Amino acid sequence: MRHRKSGRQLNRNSSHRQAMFRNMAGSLVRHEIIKTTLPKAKELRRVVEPLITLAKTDSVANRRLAFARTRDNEIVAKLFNELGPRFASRAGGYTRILKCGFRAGDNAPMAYIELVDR
Amino acid sequence: AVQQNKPTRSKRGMRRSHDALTAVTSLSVDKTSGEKHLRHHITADGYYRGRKVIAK
Amino acid sequence: METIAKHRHARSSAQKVRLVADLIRGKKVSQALDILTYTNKKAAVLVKKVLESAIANAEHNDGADIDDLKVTKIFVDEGPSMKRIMPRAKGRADRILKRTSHITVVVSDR
Amino acid sequence: ARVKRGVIARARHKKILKQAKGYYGARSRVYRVAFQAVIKAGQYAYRDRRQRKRQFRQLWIARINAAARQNGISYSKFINGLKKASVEIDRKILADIAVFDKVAFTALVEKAKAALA
Amino acid sequence: MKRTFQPSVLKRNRSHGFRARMATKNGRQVLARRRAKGRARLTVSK
RNA sequence: GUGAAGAGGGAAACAACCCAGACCGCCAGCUAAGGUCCCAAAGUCAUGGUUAAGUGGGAAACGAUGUGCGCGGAAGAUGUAACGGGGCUAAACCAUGCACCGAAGCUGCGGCAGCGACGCGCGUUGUUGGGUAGGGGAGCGUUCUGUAAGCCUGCGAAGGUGUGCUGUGAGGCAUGCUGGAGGUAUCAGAAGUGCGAAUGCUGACAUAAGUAACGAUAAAGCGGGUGAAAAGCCCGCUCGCCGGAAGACCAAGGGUUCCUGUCCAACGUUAAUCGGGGCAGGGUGAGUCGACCCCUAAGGCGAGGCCGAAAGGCGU
RNA sequence: AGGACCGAACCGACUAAUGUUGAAAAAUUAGCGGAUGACUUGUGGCUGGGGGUGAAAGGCCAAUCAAACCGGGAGAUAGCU
RNA sequence: CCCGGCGAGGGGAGUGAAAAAGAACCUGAAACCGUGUACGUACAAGCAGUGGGAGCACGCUUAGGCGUGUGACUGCGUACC
RNA sequence: GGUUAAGCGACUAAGCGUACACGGUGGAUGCCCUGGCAGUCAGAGGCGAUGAAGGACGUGCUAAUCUGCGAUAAGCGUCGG
Ligand SMILES: [Mg+2]
Ligand SMILES: [Mg+2]
Ligand SMILES: [Mg+2]
Ligand SMILES: [Mg+2]
Ligand SMILES: [Mg+2]
Ligand SMILES: [Mg+2]
Ligand SMILES: [Mg+2]
Ligand SMILES: [Mg+2]
Ligand SMILES: [Mg+2]
Ligand SMILES: [Mg+2]
Ligand SMILES: [Mg+2]
Ligand SMILES: [Mg+2]
Ligand SMILES: [Mg+2]
Ligand SMILES: [Mg+2]
Ligand SMILES: [Mg+2]
Ligand SMILES: [Mg+2]
Ligand SMILES: [Mg+2]
Ligand SMILES: [Mg+2]
Ligand SMILES: [Mg+2]
Ligand SMILES: [Mg+2]
Ligand SMILES: [Mg+2]
Ligand SMILES: [Mg+2]
Ligand SMILES: [Mg+2]
Ligand SMILES: [Mg+2]
Ligand SMILES: [Mg+2]
Ligand SMILES: [Mg+2]
Ligand SMILES: [Mg+2]
Ligand SMILES: [Mg+2]
Ligand SMILES: [Mg+2]
Ligand SMILES: [Mg+2]
Ligand SMILES: [Mg+2]
Ligand SMILES: [Mg+2]
Ligand SMILES: [Mg+2]
Ligand SMILES: [Mg+2]
Ligand SMILES: [Mg+2]
Ligand SMILES: [Mg+2]
Ligand SMILES: [Mg+2]
Ligand SMILES: [Mg+2]
Ligand SMILES: [Mg+2]
Ligand SMILES: [Mg+2]
Ligand SMILES: [Mg+2]
Ligand SMILES: [Mg+2]
Ligand SMILES: [Mg+2]
Ligand SMILES: [Mg+2]
Ligand SMILES: [Mg+2]
Ligand SMILES: [Mg+2]
Ligand SMILES: [Mg+2]
Ligand SMILES: [Mg+2]
Ligand SMILES: [Mg+2]
Ligand SMILES: [Mg+2]
Ligand SMILES: [Mg+2]
Ligand SMILES: [Mg+2]
Ligand SMILES: [Mg+2]
Ligand SMILES: [Mg+2]
Ligand SMILES: [Mg+2]
Ligand SMILES: [Mg+2]
Ligand SMILES: [Mg+2]
Ligand SMILES: [Mg+2]
Ligand SMILES: [Mg+2]
Ligand SMILES: [Mg+2]
Repeated sequence: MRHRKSGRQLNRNSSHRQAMFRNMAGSLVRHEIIKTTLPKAKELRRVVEPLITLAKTDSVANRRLAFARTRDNEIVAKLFNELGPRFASRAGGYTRILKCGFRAGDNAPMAYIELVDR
Repeated sequence: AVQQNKPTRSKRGMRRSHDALTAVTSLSVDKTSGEKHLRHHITADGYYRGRKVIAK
Repeated sequence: METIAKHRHARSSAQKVRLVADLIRGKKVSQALDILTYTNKKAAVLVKKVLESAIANAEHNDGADIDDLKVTKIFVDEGPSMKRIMPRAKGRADRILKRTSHITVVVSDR
Repeated sequence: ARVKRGVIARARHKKILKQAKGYYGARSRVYRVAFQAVIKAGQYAYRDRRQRKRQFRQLWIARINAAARQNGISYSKFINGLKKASVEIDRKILADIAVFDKVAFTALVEKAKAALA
Repeated sequence: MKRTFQPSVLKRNRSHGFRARMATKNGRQVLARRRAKGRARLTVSK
């Protein structure tokens, strides 16, 4: 039973999941489009979009939350200086998931996830 | 535990009666590029719903 | 005019390739290429190459045009098996059969 | 004078397997199983050449009984009467008549009834 | 697990080598037998 | 007596009980045991009695105003389940009778064979023909030798694979296709002469099964490159793991695995562009490191020697 | 000082679980015992099968031991299958 | 020449008497595995046959039944050594 | 005629079976013999300190291996064919 539970385990333990989504959020912010498996993209929405919302309000405390999250000043700077203002009016849905077939190596369902204003 | 009797080619075929692959029902055709693709998947040329979504 | 392409000693067991072969038997070759393109099997790539080779053979050697061609006959036969030894516990050796197969596609216009 | 058994063995095996055509599974493919199947089939055929006569006599009697009781007499009395009338038509012919000539079988029934009366 | 064969070229040559075989008549008979059988390698030497 | 070494019919099923001893064929008949309501062939037969208990269709001691054979006694565990079942008040029980069914028994018709008698190998005739161990008789087929420098065969041999015909059988003949150079009558001769079993031997191929598993739970993510194709290769940025080791250097051991270019069949438990894989080329530079060398330890060998059938043992 | 104590390396192998067509023909995991000694370890040497060696278990002597392995007598013998 | 990865493999062309003699090469059996066709099979219980047997399909040449394939249904029927 | 009712009823094959056709796998069979097996008639019955048997390494226009050969190295001289 997993009634009403949320969040995919992705065959990883909690620390690995957290680290992987930290990395993947960084990649998505810096490249604005990344190709990942469909479940990872779907879980990545829930990690990246809250970062962008946080970046909407620029403050020292917000930047330190966005750094505690994502652990990257490159990424934090890009968030608060570009993505925050780029998405200043848009209420949610900063990302777009485009299914793109299957990975050759293992037949994984692949998907492009990108910022909507790229 | 293991069989006592070699199962027949008949029983092997009966078990495999559910192993057949299902072909894709039909492909979608992008309104702009005209390329066929899986529905809800981008085309090989990076189109989706008439939009060039990925360059190259 | 029937036209044949074979892929002998295809490195895949005939049972795995027959699943893909069943999809396109009797199909129009354009429909067959569509089906094989979106079949997520290794055998799909193998069979698709055989089918494209058959279509090209028909066009070039026999003068047929692709729009009329149907996959008239498709069958996969067992090829020779490569025999390998995969060690198990307690010094017991098990034999691995690395099965191959012969993919034959016959396209015809009638 | 070494003798290789290949051709003769192939001939015997081929002969049995030819006799085993139609049998299910290994019984038509596999000589050990096919030979058993062919022997059991010959055994059955020998037994049935006898049983065929019993089954057909039983069928003829059943049809004669049906037709006689259509004409108002049981098979027991019908056959007894035909014995009394010195009528020697056998059950095969009697059953054929019962199926194909209701009038001729009615004549036979009347002849038997007269003999029993 | 320590397995039974623990190679040592010195011990190998001393216990089974050509000169060890030649040292005794029984070794010399080993060599004669291996020559009679036509062995490509008479001893562990080569 | 039967089975063993005996089929058939009955007793539901049921080696050994009952009937009956299968030479073969028949879509003829009569019977045996046993049966005749339906399953399931044949009597819902006839006559005259009994039973009321479903007794029949499991059983005593004993007990009962049953009736002209019936009652209780009489309880078991998967499911009726102690008639073969349905069902039966006769379709139960008893007697009598006539029918019919019923076997591979008997008869009929056709065929084969053995043995014997009579007459000249033939005829006639009688009879016989289940069969294990086993005895006797007669054959088939295979390889080889002679016949045979013959005969058949590129106008297609052997082999393979069908088909037809043929014989009691082993088998034989013909012929289509395949095959592409051998085969071999006949009568003799000799055998590595016939395979389904030996937990047989070897090779091949199945089965379980596209199942288990893919070998440490240290962990990956993304971008770019190359490529036919990239989860795994290269580059980059993160990420995580070891850090008295999972780092570094050697010895032993191994032997080219080292480096470069190239390739991706096989090998790599997946893919592979990558590799300790294939292929080609390159690479190991010593007075000082090490070996060799000089010196000995344990120990070995050991001129002579001592000992011992010989071999050899010990030893200066 | 110590066949002293606790405890890593190192040596062992008491318990349990796993594994038991294993990752492994004896391990792994967590605990455990010794850990200056009758300790442990490298290299080399010696002891040879009715023999060796044995703080002794019929233990060990190349995954083999109430008599190693290999070749031979040998196609032993088998009233058994 | 063509498909294919400057593949593997294949199809043509050509050689050849013959590439279905193409080097994984004479003949190419059987197990085993397929494709196509005919028939049967999803209310049916068991050595899978045999006796009877409809239907269907096919090949037929007194136009008639015959041959072949299958085998609904049914009697009987517990492999071999 | 249509509707209704009742009764009966083919057409399905996921797969499977049987038959046939065509294949695959496999390497039987036939045919073949530069290999063996057993002999007969002869021969020679040894080779070695003038360095044997047997090897290692080398030796070519040579990368390997085989055959030959030995730093004079697939060979050198001489006599004969
Ligand atoms: Mg929810
Ligand atoms: Mg997983
Ligand atoms: Mg943690
Ligand atoms: Mg068993
Ligand atoms: Mg399945
Ligand atoms: Mg091992
Ligand atoms: Mg011979
Ligand atoms: Mg067959
Ligand atoms: Mg006995
Ligand atoms: Mg009997
Ligand atoms: Mg019976
Ligand atoms: Mg008799
Ligand atoms: Mg009846
Ligand atoms: Mg009762
Ligand atoms: Mg009583
Ligand atoms: Mg009670
Ligand atoms: Mg009960
Ligand atoms: Mg009668
Ligand atoms: Mg009879
Ligand atoms: Mg008789
Ligand atoms: Mg007899
Ligand atoms: Mg011959
Ligand atoms: Mg001859
Ligand atoms: Mg023999
Ligand atoms: Mg036998
Ligand atoms: Mg299973
Ligand atoms: Mg499972
Ligand atoms: Mg699994
Ligand atoms: Mg792994
Ligand atoms: Mg990448
Ligand atoms: Mg990885
Ligand atoms: Mg990296
Ligand atoms: Mg190498
Ligand atoms: Mg390297
Ligand atoms: Mg691979
Ligand atoms: Mg590939
Ligand atoms: Mg390499
Ligand atoms: Mg000394
Ligand atoms: Mg000495
Ligand atoms: Mg001396
Ligand atoms: Mg202490
Ligand atoms: Mg110990
Ligand atoms: Mg547990
Ligand atoms: Mg431990
Ligand atoms: Mg202590
Ligand atoms: Mg301690
Ligand atoms: Mg003891
Ligand atoms: Mg041991
Ligand atoms: Mg002894
Ligand atoms: Mg002896
Ligand atoms: Mg023996
Ligand atoms: Mg090619
Ligand atoms: Mg030839
Ligand atoms: Mg061939
Ligand atoms: Mg075949
Ligand atoms: Mg019902
Ligand atoms: Mg039905
Ligand atoms: Mg069943
Ligand atoms: Mg039955
Ligand atoms: Mg079929």
